[PDB]
Amino acid sequence: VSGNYNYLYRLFRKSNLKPFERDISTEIYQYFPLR
Amino acid sequence: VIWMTQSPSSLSASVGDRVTITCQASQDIRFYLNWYQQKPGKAPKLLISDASNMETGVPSRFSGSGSGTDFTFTISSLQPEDIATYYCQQYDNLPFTFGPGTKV
Amino acid sequence: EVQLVESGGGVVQPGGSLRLSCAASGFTFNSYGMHWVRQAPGKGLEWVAFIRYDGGNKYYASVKGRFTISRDNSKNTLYLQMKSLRAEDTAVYYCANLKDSRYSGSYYDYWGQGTLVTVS
Repeated sequence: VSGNYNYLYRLFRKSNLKPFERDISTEIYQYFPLR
Repeated sequence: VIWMTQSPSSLSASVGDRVTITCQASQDIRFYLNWYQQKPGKAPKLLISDASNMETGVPSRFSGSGSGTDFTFTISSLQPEDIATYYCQQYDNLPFTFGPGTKV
Repeated sequence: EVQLVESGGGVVQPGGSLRLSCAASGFTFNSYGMHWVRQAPGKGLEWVAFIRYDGGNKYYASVKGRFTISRDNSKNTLYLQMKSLRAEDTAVYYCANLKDSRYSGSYYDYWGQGTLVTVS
């Protein structure tokens, strides 16, 4: 009800992922990458 | 592209003083940071690798630590031989980048 | 002893081109990746390019599309071909082997002396 903020997704990155790649970086996007 | 910054850009200290230089990454780099020291007219010399590991031959007065975005370089006691420009460099991903450089 | 020797510097005109080279000796050049780094008077260290040990994958910085990196492992020589040079490219160019636990794997850090390139 108050909102579940535990789940996050990446919005910003300098490139696209390769198959089964994982990125948990906090790079500032030219922005905080996760929302 | 990861952006690197350092603070202060320049500091004034005497022999025997404790010196600290802060390096900050626009992106999380865990422990993949190198510290270099450059004297005028010379190529950069590596002092610290992987954030906190000292290179062989580097005096014990040098140290450093940190992880993620906030890293620290320290000289426990400044010597007359420690006057140089200090740079931090990230190698978490390509392209590799160097910070602005701090003048001691 | 380990040496890296840059050459091929000099003065060129804007829009022109210049090929730099770095002769390596004293170490297993053909097992390591190599970097180019430049430093202009009054500025800090700027990373330019990287090439893998087999001369296969190449990476570029501000220079992508103009500069080409290559190597010849039979001569232990690293090359940088710079086309369409601008006034902003005036710098001392170094070849280096940067300590890197993630990509090149180099456990040792080596630098050359640098060669000056002026564009005007």
